[PDB]
Amino acid sequence: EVSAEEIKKHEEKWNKYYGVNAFNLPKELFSKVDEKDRQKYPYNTIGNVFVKGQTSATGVLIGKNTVLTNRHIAKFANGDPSKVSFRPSINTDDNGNTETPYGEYEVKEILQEPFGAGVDLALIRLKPDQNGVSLGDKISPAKIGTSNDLKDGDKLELIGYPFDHKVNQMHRSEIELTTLSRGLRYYGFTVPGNSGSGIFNSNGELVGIHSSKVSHLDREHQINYGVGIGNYVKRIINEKNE
Repeated sequence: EVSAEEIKKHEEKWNKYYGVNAFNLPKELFSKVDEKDRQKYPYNTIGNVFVKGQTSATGVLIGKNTVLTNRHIAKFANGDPSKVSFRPSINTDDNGNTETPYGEYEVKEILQEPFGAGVDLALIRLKPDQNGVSLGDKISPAKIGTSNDLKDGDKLELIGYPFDHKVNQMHRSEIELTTLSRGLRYYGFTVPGNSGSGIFNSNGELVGIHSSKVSHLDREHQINYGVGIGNYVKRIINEKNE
């Protein structure tokens, strides 16, 4: 069991992200990635994983034709790659104008649970464009780091598409790691659409992928949970990346 002191601490810290309207969140904690930044690394590695009539989430380009996202997102496709589309750096303004600078990419294959059914990560293999140009030729894939040296209290950047907040508008959320004993857990503002968001360190390395919110400390508290790029995940990525 946890002390009331620890709970209050958690509540107060969690309150900084959800105690106020997402729109009234301090820029330091949550902000829209501007047009110019969206064209720079690591932001340009982030894309919208779109499962028609099912869900709209996030994915990270980690290979020439490979997108890393959550298994729970990939499951919505039911193994049908034709139901999934990847829209890198997509942006829909508040007036409905949608831009896809690198086009929309078709999915050739879905590796639903290559890291195990208990690891919330999936690999999406994309088709190149109509001219045989891979997305990874147009944009440099994310540099894959490691979650091995991450420490409680570390601050990182989570980049993705908070669909539930704003449709197709890339946002960055500063997250703060907490109890790492049980996987990647952190404070930060996220919404379901953030599933699959990339977690980057200052060196621009991808160290984790956001998954969802899970109970924390007790049954009535929450924390964000992500899948860190640990030893096994890194091994499988090196094995199946393309």
